[PDB]
Amino acid sequence: GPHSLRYFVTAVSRPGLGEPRYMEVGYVDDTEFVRFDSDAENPRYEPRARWMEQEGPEYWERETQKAKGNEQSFRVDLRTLLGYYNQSKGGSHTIQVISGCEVGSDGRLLRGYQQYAYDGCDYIALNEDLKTWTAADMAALITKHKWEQAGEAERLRAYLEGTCVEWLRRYLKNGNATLLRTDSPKAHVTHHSRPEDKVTLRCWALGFYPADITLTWQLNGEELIQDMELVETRPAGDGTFQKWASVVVPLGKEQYYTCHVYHQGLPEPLTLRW
Amino acid sequence: SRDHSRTPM
Amino acid sequence: IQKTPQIQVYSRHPPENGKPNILNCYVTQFHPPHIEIQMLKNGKKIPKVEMSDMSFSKDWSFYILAHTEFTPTETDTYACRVKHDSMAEPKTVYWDRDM
Repeated sequence: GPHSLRYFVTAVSRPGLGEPRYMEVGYVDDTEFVRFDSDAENPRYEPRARWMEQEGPEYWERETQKAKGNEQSFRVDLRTLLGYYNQSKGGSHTIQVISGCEVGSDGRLLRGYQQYAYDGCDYIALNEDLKTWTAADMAALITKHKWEQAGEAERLRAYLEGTCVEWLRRYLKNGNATLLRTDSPKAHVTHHSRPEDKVTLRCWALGFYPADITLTWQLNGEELIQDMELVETRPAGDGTFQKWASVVVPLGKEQYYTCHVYHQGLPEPLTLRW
Repeated sequence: SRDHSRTPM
Repeated sequence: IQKTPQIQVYSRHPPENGKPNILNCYVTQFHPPHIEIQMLKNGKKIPKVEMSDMSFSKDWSFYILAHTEFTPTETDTYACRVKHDSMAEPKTVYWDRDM
């Protein structure tokens, strides 16, 4: 299936409290594997996945230096955006970036992306074509023009089609035991009494990987999508995920409703009842 | 591997 | 942008008093990123708590995971206390092992 290498970057100014907080968290699919935190005791790029032990000391030195360099460019960016937006030096502001690439099952590039945001709102983003930029406002229009004269898009495209793709292939390889595994979910339903002869039925799915899963509650063959309560799939602390979906049904009518769990680790979908 | 030497904003 | 965090507390496996486990406090959909998260055992702060799985959603709001290993007992209560500018006072979400 497709695989992705994604980096979530954040720069937060802390007026009066010193230098801005700078962080980089990397992901291969749904697995955190590297991280840099400027507030760290000793700021260095560090492994977050066991399989990263295969990288030599030279890897960590290069990435750490890059991060420090990226930290500096973003300190300036924070100052700049204050000018663009005509804001005061005393406020805290944030810059967020999503950078990455995805490959098919055969390892070829499916797509690349890079998006920036200021204070929680879109700023500038590379277009699908990997050649043009799209600004969200006039301030971003200034950055767009600067980037066009500098040749940023050509430079970034080189990274997304080359480095990004090549290193993604390598990570998947060194960590295939982890990244290419499939933990099948384990499901179960719980019952909860409610006022007015009603009950809350909750269907749980635990310990699965990849994160992609489908939980549905049914009645008379039809899936009760509109009548479902549901949480976003969540990391459970050990590299696996969990999720639940609930439906409030009439007391004494519970047995009709069934829970269906769809996941790649289930050749045939799970079907449960309370 | 991360991107570097990016044009400032 | 200012968004109030959604706090979810849950364990890795169904609890069994005596069996080791992992307790999680997933704080999601918040902005700005400044936030203080504490996990508490019997009203007291747990020391060895790891923060991981940080990411943003499509709308740019933050997601962070706090987790620690623990072994459930029928008399121990666990909670997650979060503080963020969008709230008047710290919010404490308790672990409901019957959920």
